[PDB]
Amino acid sequence: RYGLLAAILGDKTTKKLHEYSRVITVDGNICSGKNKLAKEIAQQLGMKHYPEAGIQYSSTTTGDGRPLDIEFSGSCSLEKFYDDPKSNDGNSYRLQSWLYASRLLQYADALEHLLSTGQGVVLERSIYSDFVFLEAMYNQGYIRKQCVDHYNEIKRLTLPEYLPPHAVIYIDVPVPEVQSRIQKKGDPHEMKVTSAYLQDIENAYKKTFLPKMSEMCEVLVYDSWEAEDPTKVVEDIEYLKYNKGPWLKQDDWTFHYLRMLVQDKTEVLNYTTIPVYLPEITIGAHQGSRIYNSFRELPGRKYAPGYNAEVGDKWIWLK
Amino acid sequence: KRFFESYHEVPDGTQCHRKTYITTALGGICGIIGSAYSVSLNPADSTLEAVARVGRYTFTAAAIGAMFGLTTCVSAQVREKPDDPLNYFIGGCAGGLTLGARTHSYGTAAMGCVYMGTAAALFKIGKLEGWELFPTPKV
Amino acid sequence: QWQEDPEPEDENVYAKNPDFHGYDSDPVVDVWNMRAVFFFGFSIVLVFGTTFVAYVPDYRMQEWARREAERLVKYREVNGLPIMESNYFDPSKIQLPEDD
Amino acid sequence: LREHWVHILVPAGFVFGCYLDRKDDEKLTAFRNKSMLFQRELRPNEEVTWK
Amino acid sequence: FYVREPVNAKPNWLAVGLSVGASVFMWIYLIQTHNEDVLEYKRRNGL
Amino acid sequence: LDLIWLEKTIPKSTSTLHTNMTTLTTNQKGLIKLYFMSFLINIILIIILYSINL
Amino acid sequence: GARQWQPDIEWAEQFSGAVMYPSKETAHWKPPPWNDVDILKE
Amino acid sequence: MLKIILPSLMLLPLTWLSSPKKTWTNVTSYSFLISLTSLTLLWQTDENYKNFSNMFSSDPLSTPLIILTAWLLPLMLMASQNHLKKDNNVLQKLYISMLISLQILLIMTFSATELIMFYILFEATLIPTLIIITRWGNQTERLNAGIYFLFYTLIGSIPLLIALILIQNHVGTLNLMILSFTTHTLDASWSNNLLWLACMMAFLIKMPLYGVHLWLPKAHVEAPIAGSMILAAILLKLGSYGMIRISIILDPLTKYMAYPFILLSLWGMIMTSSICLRQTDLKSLIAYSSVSHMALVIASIMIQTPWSFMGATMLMIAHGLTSSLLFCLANSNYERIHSRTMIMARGLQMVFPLMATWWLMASLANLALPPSINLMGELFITMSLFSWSNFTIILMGINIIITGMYSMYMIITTQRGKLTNHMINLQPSHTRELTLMALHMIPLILLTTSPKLITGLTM
Amino acid sequence: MPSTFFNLTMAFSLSLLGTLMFRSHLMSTLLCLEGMVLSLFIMTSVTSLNSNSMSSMPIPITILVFAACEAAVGLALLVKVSNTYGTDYVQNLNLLQ
Amino acid sequence: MNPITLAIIYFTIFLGPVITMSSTNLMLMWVGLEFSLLAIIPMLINKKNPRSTEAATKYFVTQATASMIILLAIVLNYKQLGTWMFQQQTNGLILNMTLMALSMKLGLAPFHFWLPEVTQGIPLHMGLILLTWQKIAPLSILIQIYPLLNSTIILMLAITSIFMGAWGGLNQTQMRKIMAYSSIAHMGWMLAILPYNPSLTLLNLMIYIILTAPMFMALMLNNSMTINSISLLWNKTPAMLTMISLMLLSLGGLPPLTGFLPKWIIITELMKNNCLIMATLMAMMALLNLFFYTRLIYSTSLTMFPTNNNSKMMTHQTKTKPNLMFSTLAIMSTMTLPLAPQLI
Ligand SMILES: CCCCCCCCCCCCCCCCCC(=O)OC[C@H](COP(=O)(O)OCCN)OC(=O)CCCCCCCCCCCCCCCCC
Ligand SMILES: Nc1ncnc2c1ncn2[C@@H]1O[C@H](COP(=O)(O)OP(=O)(O)O)[C@@H](O)[C@H]1O
Repeated sequence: RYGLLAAILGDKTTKKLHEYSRVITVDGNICSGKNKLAKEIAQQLGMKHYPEAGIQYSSTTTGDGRPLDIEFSGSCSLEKFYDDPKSNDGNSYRLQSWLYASRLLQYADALEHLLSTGQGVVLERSIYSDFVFLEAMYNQGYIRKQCVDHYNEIKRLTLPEYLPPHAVIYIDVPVPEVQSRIQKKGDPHEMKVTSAYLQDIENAYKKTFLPKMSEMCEVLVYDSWEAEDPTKVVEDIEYLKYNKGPWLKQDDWTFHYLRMLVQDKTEVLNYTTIPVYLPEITIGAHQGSRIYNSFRELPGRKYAPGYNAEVGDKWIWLK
Repeated sequence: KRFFESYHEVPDGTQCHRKTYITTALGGICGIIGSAYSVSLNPADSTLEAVARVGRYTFTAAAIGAMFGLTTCVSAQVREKPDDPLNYFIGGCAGGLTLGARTHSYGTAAMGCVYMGTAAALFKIGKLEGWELFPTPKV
Repeated sequence: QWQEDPEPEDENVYAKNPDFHGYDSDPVVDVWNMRAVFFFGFSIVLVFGTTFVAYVPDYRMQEWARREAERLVKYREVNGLPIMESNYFDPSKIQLPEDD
Repeated sequence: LREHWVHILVPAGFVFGCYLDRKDDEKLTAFRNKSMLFQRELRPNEEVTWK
Repeated sequence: FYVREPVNAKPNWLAVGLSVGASVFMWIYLIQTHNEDVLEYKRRNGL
Repeated sequence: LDLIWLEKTIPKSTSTLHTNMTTLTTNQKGLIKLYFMSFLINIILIIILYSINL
Repeated sequence: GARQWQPDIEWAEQFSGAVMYPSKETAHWKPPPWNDVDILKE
Repeated sequence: MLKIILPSLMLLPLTWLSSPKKTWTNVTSYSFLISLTSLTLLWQTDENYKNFSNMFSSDPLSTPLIILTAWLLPLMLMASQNHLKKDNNVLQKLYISMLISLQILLIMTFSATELIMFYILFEATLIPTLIIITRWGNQTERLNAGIYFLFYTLIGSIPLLIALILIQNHVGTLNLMILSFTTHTLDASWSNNLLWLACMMAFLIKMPLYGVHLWLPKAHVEAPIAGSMILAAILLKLGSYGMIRISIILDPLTKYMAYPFILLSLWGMIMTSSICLRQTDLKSLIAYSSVSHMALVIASIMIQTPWSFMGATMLMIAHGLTSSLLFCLANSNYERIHSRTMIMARGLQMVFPLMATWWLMASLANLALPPSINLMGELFITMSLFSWSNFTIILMGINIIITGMYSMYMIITTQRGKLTNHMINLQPSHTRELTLMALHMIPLILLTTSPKLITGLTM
Repeated sequence: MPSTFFNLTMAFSLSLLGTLMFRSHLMSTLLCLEGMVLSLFIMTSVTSLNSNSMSSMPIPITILVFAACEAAVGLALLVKVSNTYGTDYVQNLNLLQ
Repeated sequence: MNPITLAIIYFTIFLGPVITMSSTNLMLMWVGLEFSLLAIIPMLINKKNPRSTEAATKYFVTQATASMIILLAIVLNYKQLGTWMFQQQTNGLILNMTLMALSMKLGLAPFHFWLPEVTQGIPLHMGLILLTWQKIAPLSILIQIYPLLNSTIILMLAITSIFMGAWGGLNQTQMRKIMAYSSIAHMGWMLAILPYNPSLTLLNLMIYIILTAPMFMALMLNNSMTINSISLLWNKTPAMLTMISLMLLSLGGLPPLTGFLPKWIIITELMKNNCLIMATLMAMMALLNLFFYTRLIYSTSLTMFPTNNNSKMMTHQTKTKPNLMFSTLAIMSTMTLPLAPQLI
């Protein structure tokens, strides 16, 4: 694995970086046709387009990559999020906390690809933009105040270490038009979502996310019309100058340490498991032991990658 | 230092005055040292407040010193048996009680009595059996 | 509230496996976990053990001493010696502190 | 010795055990026959009293 | 398989040969040392 | 005599004696001046321990 | 039908706090930030 | 004695290597035979103790126990196959191994020549026991119970460590054989009067004395059945075995330094026996029964008359077997009832006919019915105690009357009276439950036929 | 010399009492700390000079060279502190409590 | 760190103790101590968090004044004996200074306040070096001069440390500080036998190093500075729960494990030398150390604390492995007791 040995002997990120190599996130409301833009921009500069973080994004990330059972993936339902807001069990907060962990894994995987291959990164919504969902959830009855504090504490502990998005794109369509966009896409859980809740999501971006990041990175606001025109947006990205931002000080000997972090997923989310016992987050020892003693028995997961024979690994007796 | 040692030279139960004086001093000395650490760390709020604490600790310690000395000497006098851990225990017993009072707690007097007295008794035994503390390396 | 499992009930292992012997849920392991426990437990420890322990010979010499007494009592009585003399270590061997 | 290699673990311990306990004797063999109560003289064609 | 392949799937064949080969050098030096030692002991003393 | 008197005396008391002793020894401001002074006191006492037992 | 009692949240709570046996004042003490970095600034 | 031990160690490899489904039978079947090899030590056709080798010895006092220590591992593993059958297949193999190490360690401790070998192995047995009690303990309070079991033994243990290193310097070897054939006569100083207390106190603590016995009621309450069997049958007796081998030295002081303990024990015997009379938890009552019947033992290992000692050896082996039997049947009621309360579960004989016969015989062993080694034991300690002072019969006479009352009350309010209306219906008795009992009592019947084997060193 | 050697030694103890009794600014301490190194340097040089022990003069200077860097490290910590608090008072160094 | 700087520093942090040990001219022993002081300070502030600057500024002042006191002892000796090194004739006060000073750098007894605080603000890694490769240097200087030091003081610093360490540890819940406190305690035993049998100090140290180095690489495997954090070990990595259990009970003196030997032979040597007063009190409060060790045992192993849902996410990802050293130093430490005779 990458180490100071490799750094000492060549393997420097600096010499692998090029103009097209940046961390570009595109953030929008629940429905901004964001997906297309990203894949489009991705297609433009060959940028590895990372999909929006999912409940089982981590399982697709690890081992076989087949989707995990819900309880193995933290028992989070976006579906139940919508049909049962302010639920007794709090699936909505557990959904949000797992989502933050998933993008933490996605952002870290993205940074690892960026510093190793040197190909730039498009990851849709980012950890920085995740807060808008929680702000809106606390604005209504979805989450209580402490729940907010617990997310903020995890965010303050883990997000600063990772370097900021080079530029952020904002595909904005008004509160009413996204709900009609919602109305025609087929899922019924997305439908019937609060107009005021959608109001709080985009308002939270405009009030906090874009100004905040307006110095940390090159924010590119785009209206819907500019959108659906990947060519134009792509053009503008190729147009902005990547100057302002903390990325300027990343010398090779500084990148090495950041790389070795993202290279270690177990650390990336080390502070995501901090022992703060808010009730929704708590596994519980008896349920948690069963869930672990069950997730660990899945084929290829009992032992470390390369050593479990079930999936067809061989040479274990000499590894 | 020739002083403190004197306590041991004269047979126990005899010349209680000297005994009580010496014991009172040792306690008081400990009081000063104890107050000092208590003031250096966990400081006070005003110089006077701390001077008071020094006094409080010094007196309390001086008291435990006195009663220990007095009780042990007298217990031996009245009992007429000079060499007996019990004399000291009664003394340590008393000493603890003074500490308990100064701290205004019956419970402390309990632990104080038992623990303190036992310790003093062991001192007597130690002297009687010639136990050596902090010994030079003789391997 | 935090997440934890709902109380697990204890199964009536006697509902299935109506021949349950108390060792394990699946029937063959049970049968073979009593056919080997009654056997190694009772059949060759309580039986072979008691046989061997019963046949330990003259344990702690108490079968030897009821004869040695008999020939000593036979010998001492016929030769007129006291059956249990009153000093064991002979007085001659002892070198008592002379002065005291 | 297949699928029966876990039944011959304990038994084997016994043998090894007996191998050591009869080896301890070999070490503690002074006073082999030099004890007072049991100091017989070697019977013809017998190497040592107790082995 | 795995989306992210293991780094250990096919053996580090160097790690075998310096692990196996090292141990066989240990023994051949160790057993040598003993018999050699026994001799030195015998000759240095009576036998 | 069982429960309270034989549990308050031997098992519980020893529990309390320590608990209280840790509370005083570990309640420290964290300020360096205080701590350091204590180093001063120590030097003084050790200077004496040698002096009087010269 | 048995659940050896595994510790609940409350049993866990005590072990939090910057001192196990909190004193009257030391009770005020607050656990140090997990990141080992503090918020103070001015 | 490395067949009683090496084959034992190999059990550990078998519990781990063996199949999850077959792990239980390989381990239980093999240690039954391990007990059969243990029986060979009983072949003493002469008085000379059997010094197997430098470190390992077995004399009349240890031999009756080594066999019991080997015997209970099979039983312990049979009584814990139910609870611990809900585990993950690696928690079991840990519990089985923990039980295996206890007798490996206990077999060695009872079969150890060097007294400090006793100490290292003596205090090691706490590690396996604390894990068995704390990790698998059902109640919320086992963390507490574990603390009590570790500290009371540990605070007693370090004084013994200092004392034994002390005698090694004073005499020059801690070898029980030599220490016996050498002149170690304490000199009744004030210091020696402390040495004696240092050596005996650690042993007196795990042998619950009236003053320090609170650890045992708390420990057996939340301990799993296998841990409670081990604590009552072998663990507490470690303290007695120690007092027999350590008082060979410190010969003069115990003549006058024992009064304090003797009186603590005999008055303790009465009060511990009496509180059994109104205690709602059955496991609680058996535990205090264990304290009282062990208070008799510390009052015979201190009077130090030949009869006391073998009264002690008789009672320790006998009470060990009886107590487990009581703790084992208490568990069978606990698992179906799901509560330790004595008042619930009334009338069981009506629904569990045989377990009640086992309950009756266990209680008759608990009280002193005469054709039992249990009575021979008490009859002998009683005799010597009477010799020490004729008045002792009064206190050892209030205990006999109380012991009869609580022993029968356990039978009268648990196994007689009208049946409880409808507790969770009580499933019939497994054959394992009944054998685990039969395995305890059939040896109690066989030993009573020839008491000579468990008579101690004295006789 | 015997007389003087006393003054220097007490100078080191007066400097000792100084560094072991802080008051506000740290730079004072570090400064005091240096007062000792001067007293040690002076005493080492003095005895070496009146023992005519020239083989040892290297030491009086090695003492200063190591002491200078030691102080360099000390001041960089000091600058680091009045960059994080900007007041350099031993008073605010209490987060570790 | 520019890898070059990393090398220079690390070399100094390593040349620092080595010069001390190898040289006999005390002066050269002092600069060995001086380097160690200079090399450790850069690493201590690597995060450069506000807590860190506090740590280093304390460590440095405590280390610096002690270094100056050690130099004063060498300077004074130079005038009481022309030699640059302590000798039979050395004035008693000259040696006592060296004991106090060196007991400050090692942080024993009434000077035990800096260590717990610097152990709290430095990373787990630099915590190990600050606890174990920085104790070798000063101890070397003491072990060399043992014939001449005072039996009384050492014992007082020894006993005090044992008590302070134990009592301090009972209350602490931060792991870094629990270890800092343990080190104070073990350091105490070590300095107790120095006047009598230095060779045992070197055993009570190695065993402490072979015990603490695995224990800390355990704390950082999951980088848990909280007991609550180490308690969820069962979910993050279940196997280390078994050995973490034995190593911590080994750190305290419980008899089957390797940890008993250092306490056992130190007690045997002190009783051989007749300190049956001192040895007894030390062993007794030594038992207090195990109480806080077992309280941690409870939280981490014997009882399973509740975990957060995101812990399932960290399980998914492959856990970066613990270096081999953990194993080799966990076993050689948890169970070597059967081989004690050859160790001593
Ligand atoms: C002198 C005797 C000293 C004491 C010996 C007996 C105690 C040994 C130490 C036990 C300390 C820990 C107690 C609590 C352990 C909890 C273990 C647990 O919770 O299970 C999970 C753990 C790891 O799990 P994993 O192997 O990855 O797979 C299963 C995933 N659920 O599962 C595991 O950890 C499995 C491996 C556990 C270690 C096996 C040890 C077996 C027992 C060793 C006995 C040695 C006896 C030596 C006798 C010497 C006599 C001279
Ligand atoms: N933190 C969050 N909390 C709740 N829902 C979220 C969060 N992050 C993303 N989502 C979900 O993502 C959905 C939007 O994704 P969508 O735009 O459909 O993906 P695509 O980019 O493929 O079109 C929303 O319905 C929203 O519920």
